[PDB]
Amino acid sequence: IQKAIEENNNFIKMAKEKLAQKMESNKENREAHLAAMLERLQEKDKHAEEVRKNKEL
Amino acid sequence: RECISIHVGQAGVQIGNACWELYCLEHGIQPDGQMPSDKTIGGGDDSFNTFFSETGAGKHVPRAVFVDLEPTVIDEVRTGTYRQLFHPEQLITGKEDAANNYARGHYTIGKEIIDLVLDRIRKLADQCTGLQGFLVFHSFGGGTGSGFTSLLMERLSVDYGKKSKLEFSIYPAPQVSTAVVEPYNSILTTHTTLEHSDCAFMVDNEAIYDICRRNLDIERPTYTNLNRLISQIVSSITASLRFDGALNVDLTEFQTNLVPYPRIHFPLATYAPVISAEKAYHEQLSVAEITNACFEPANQMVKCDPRHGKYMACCLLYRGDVVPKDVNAAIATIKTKRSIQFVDWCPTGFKVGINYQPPTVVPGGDLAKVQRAVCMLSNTTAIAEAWARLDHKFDLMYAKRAFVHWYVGEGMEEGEFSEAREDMAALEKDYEEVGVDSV
Amino acid sequence: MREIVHIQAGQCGNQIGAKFWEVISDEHGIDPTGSYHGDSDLQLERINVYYNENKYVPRAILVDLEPGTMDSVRSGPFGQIFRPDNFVFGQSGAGNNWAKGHYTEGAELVDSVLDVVRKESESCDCLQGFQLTHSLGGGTGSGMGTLLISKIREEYPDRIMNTFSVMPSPKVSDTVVEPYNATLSVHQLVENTDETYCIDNEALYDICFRTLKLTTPTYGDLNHLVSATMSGVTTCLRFPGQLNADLRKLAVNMVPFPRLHFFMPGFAPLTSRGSQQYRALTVPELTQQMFDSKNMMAACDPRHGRYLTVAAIFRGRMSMKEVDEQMLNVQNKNSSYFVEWIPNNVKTAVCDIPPRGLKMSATFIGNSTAIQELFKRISEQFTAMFRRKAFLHWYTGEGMDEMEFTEAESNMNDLVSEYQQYQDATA
Ligand SMILES: *[C@@H]1CC(=O)C/C(C)=C\C=C\C(=O)O[C@H]([C@H](O)NC(=O)/C=C\C=C\C)C/C(C)=C/[C@@H]2CSC[C@H](C1)O2
Ligand SMILES: Nc1nc2c(ncn2[C@@H]2O[C@H](COP(=O)(O)OP(=O)(O)OP(=O)(O)O)[C@@H](O)[C@H]2O)c(=O)[nH]1
Ligand SMILES: Nc1nc2c(ncn2[C@@H]2O[C@H](COP(=O)(O)OP(=O)(O)O)[C@@H](O)[C@H]2O)c(=O)[nH]1
Ligand SMILES: [Ca+2]
Ligand SMILES: [Mg+2]
Ligand SMILES: [Mg+2]
Repeated sequence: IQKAIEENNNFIKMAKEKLAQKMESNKENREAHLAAMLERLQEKDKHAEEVRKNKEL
Repeated sequence: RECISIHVGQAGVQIGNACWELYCLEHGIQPDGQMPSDKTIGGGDDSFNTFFSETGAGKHVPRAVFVDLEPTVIDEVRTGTYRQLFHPEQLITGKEDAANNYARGHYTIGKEIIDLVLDRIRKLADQCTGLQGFLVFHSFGGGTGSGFTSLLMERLSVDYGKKSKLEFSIYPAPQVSTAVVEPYNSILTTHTTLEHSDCAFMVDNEAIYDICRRNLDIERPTYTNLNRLISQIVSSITASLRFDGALNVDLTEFQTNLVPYPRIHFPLATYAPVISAEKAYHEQLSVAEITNACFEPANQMVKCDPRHGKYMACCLLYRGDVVPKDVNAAIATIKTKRSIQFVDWCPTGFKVGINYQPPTVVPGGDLAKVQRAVCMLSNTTAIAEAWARLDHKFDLMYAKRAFVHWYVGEGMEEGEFSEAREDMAALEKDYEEVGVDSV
Repeated sequence: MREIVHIQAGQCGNQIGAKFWEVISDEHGIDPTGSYHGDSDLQLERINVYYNENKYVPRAILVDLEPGTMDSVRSGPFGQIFRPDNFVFGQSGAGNNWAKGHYTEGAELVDSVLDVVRKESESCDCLQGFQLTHSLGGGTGSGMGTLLISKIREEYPDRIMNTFSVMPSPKVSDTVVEPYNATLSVHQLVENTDETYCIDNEALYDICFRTLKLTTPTYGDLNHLVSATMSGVTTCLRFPGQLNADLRKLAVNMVPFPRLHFFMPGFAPLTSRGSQQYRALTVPELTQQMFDSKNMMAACDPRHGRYLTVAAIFRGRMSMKEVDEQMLNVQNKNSSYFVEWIPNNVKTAVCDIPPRGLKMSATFIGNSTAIQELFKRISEQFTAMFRRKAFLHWYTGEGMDEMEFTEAESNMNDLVSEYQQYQDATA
């Protein structure tokens, strides 16, 4: 009976932990995809600044 | 010994609608939840109380949660015929769906609603005096049915431990599919769910579509046609839980015989008779007829050929005017005549249950009302053919990483695709290995 | 419930945008004052996708760097339906110069456009994304339109960005810098939109002239075709249905690799009134015509490439069984032209409401590698100019550098090679 309790508990534990690790990895990945996208868009705004500066000469 | 039904995404919800309507007709429950034949007001321990709780005002309320990531399918339940049967809190919706993307169902959108769905299931569990387990209805192909189901099944293993979880899973077909990525979603959810499910009944949309066209003469079946048939099959399977009788045999006892190894948990369901009113008229379809129809591959709920694999179990679930004498004679005939090879390590006996309550049909349906019906549940190595078909479609697209960016964009990695596909290869190999003869 | 915000920019963009609104308002039973006077509940069920709410007001923003087109929109049919504060216009014009739209004049106006975008967005129950109508061959739609795309994307980075992008042709405009403005715009679209309908003035002209026998097609004639198509390709978004019912589901079904998001739209029927005396309007006719080069709104022959993905929408009363049968037949007889490594890559929807004045119609959305023919045509006109540095001063005088031209050209050539790669890939 102790063995059966232990293995049920260990199953819960491992399922809990695996899920926590996937939801964190997923979150960091999604965030990074978004941050990269926004950084490209910001490079473009900086480039448009330079164009308008280049025009002023 | 309560069972809680969970209906996830469009397919799971619409099949739930059909199932709960049929259950109400089978038990004599009105759309307002009243049941004049139940004389214990506000409670009791009848067989039908496995699926329905009771309020003091006499309402019989499904032990069910419906969840979807967008509202428009559940809104039909909320405003339709059976709207008074459910408490508002049992019908849960978000505003934006998973867009046919497992990653959105399991992560981006799913995570915003999972806590609330678990809360609501807990409130159902808290009213049960001996909860036996869950029945979870979902597509393979949709983003919610795949990804939210997966998330939910992982979360239920944590919160309920090894309490029983069974699935009714809708396997995709091209004639009614809505996404090119359905193979990906199917493989991802099959992988994620596999260690969390005790028993899963796959329903191939193409098998049902074909049965509707061929046996009911429906030219172009709709979900409504499909779901009415599916509900009869579901009903046959759960009838052992919701009715009693001397020859009724509980679903869990069939389960014992159906599941020889944890991963080998996918029974093939075959149902008969599927016939129209016009053909059923003046034709009485005997126990022998309906039983022999279960060994016709055309009546199976998953396209595959059992004649080219091996059986590890065969269960017959009869309903209606059926006595063991007629059953035994029918099985005896079939054994002399059909392609039924067992693996060498199983008994070859058929396991039989009989519920006396005759089958019911819903008004305006396609199915004739009949005196006796049967659902065969077999464990055959042939069901692996369904995995091979999906696996192949997965391989074609994955080799070019077609559509994978949609998943990666939502935070997934390629490694999750190859892990899922590797597990499916192992599963296919498990099905080969169990059919090989003992040395 | 799931709102789309529509932006129309520049002359072309406002002209086709106004016809879109006239045609879908008629389909949904909305009159020029915004009152509902239709006969079917199908018309109202998803009205919120395109209209705010006893009046219905397009979720539409009208943008230009000069007033004239927007003045005629306002006095046109359905012109009082638009919200007055949603007209945002300057006085300068853009001079058919992308750099003026994108970097100078357009930049001076864009923040005031964004103010209105935000106001529309913020009162959405759950915004799906944006649709833009514009030309690529002018200055405002092309330069300012692509600027708005990038600015909106910064503030709504997880929403879908869809365009209806009108590609130039020497058969319709003789403005000599159109290939420059279009190449610079495609450069932006490749990177920053999720889904682009390539509406090619070459094809609209050839349909008008060769099929419909109009000797001298007007913009009006061209726009009538565009409005048919735009109605068709938005049918699944605004009427109840299963397939491609929102922008993101459409993208997931249609876009297997992020850059390959340029669709060939097509419409059926397209038969002259005189040939109509001979040829019945039936499901097999629609199906045959919708897969024919002559019915495509981009001037590309799909038999010169392969289909990655296809969406087919039928409209009107017809047999679902006959639709399924014809759609299977057309796939079987054309099997070579559908890549084998995307199984089941054609999806089919049916909506019971036909376009005005037809018993039935069909609309095609193809993601075909043959779209390379359109980019190649633009690319050949671009290089004939750029090799000689012709007309560059109009762009460098706004502060641009030659390097940006080299980079836009290379990106568009790279798009062409990528379509070729997937065309030649096998299972
Ligand atoms: C078009 C409104 C308008 O001003 C022009 C008029 C009055 C009619 C135009 C009809 C037309 O362009 O029809 C084409 C096509 O020629 N029709 C057929 O091929 C019909 C039958 C063929 C049988 C074999 C179709 C078309 C582009 C119609 C669109 C639909 S969206 C509403 C516009 C309005 O018309
Ligand atoms: N039998 C049956 N299949 C259905 C039904 N509705 C959808 N399907 C199938 O389910 C798959 C699509 O998944 P859906 O359940 O619609 O998707 P969802 O779970 O709502 O997920 P998203 O909409 O992506 O959030 C396809 O294979 C459809 O054929 C239905 O009521 N009955
Ligand atoms: N189909 C179509 N093309 C148009 C229309 N008006 C202009 N164009 C095309 O759009 C391009 C010119 O850009 P335009 O929209 O006029 O300039 P803008 O006002 O600076 O955005 C050319 O390729 C024209 O042929 C119109 O109403 N319909
Ligand atoms: Ca009772
Ligand atoms: Mg859904
Ligand atoms: Mg102009």
